[PDB]
Amino acid sequence: PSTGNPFEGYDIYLSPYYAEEVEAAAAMIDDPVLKAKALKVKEIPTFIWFDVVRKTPDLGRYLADATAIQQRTGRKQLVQIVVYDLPDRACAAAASNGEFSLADGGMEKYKDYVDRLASEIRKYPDVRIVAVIEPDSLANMVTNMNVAKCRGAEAAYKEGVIYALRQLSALGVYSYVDAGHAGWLGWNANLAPSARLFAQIYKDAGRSAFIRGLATNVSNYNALSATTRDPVTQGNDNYDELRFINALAPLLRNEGWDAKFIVDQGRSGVQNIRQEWGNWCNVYGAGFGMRPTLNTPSSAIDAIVWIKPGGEADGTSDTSAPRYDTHCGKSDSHKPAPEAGTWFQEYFVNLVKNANPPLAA
Repeated sequence: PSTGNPFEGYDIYLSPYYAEEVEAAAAMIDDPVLKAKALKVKEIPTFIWFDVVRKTPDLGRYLADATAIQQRTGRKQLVQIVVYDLPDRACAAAASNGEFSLADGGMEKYKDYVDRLASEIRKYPDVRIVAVIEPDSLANMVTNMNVAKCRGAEAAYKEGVIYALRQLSALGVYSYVDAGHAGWLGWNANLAPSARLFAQIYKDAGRSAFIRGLATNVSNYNALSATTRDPVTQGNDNYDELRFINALAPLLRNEGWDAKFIVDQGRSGVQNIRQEWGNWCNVYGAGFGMRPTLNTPSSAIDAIVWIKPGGEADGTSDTSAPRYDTHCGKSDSHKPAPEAGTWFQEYFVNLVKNANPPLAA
């Protein structure tokens, strides 16, 4: 347990999954300046996504690796992971449809997926783990209950997240539950219902101190602190993540949860690149953003992080593909784009090019 920042005094384990993707990406880059910059990216900590159940054994391999690094160097390792396999996943979109279906034993399959993750963690208990819990799940219950799939997935999302939280907390994993972003849950009308909902999940999950708080901006592109206001944010007083967090935090406290936050800035380097705030799929000309750091602009924020690993696609732009979503066909999307989660070379090259602050060789 701990009252304070779980990232404090730890080396962050560097994703080998992402390192190999970056190394292969770098090998194909013409420009030697862009090549040397691309290579710097694998030294920047990212989160490791378990978006499919066949990846669960990889966790044991990562924990064994981090354990061996810890024993060899004497330096404490922290492994950053994402839990992302709810049944009827991403109910308002087709892009990240998911392997588990509520029509086909999805809930029980999901509990087994969590149990599999837990049994790897039990195998290697000497390394601290920070887990992001189920991006693009509960945020849907606030604003998207007009969608048939979301309405049908509600009890499953709650039960699934609560179960994930209870199993991981028992093992001393630090959890941050996904809480959308400023252009989703930051709108004044959505603030109180969000604080209510996440506080409820926190209660049902036993109020364990290992349930540290919430993760924002996962797989999105919002500024943490906007020097200049992006026009796409007009109408919303919370036009950046800091404003969103500062608006939501005191509401959470009164609802019985003094929650902390982490903020994705992995693709936040270039602002003003969206026609609508709701456009999220492979947004064209994005850049790597603010680097992971514990030097944050608020007491509520444990860390700036890179959760979504830049270069992995958000969704396919192929109109004939089963998982095609209209958001991935928009004029401000990078096209042609491959399936969600797969390597998107052209996009990564722009991320590197457009890095802000710029990447060093």
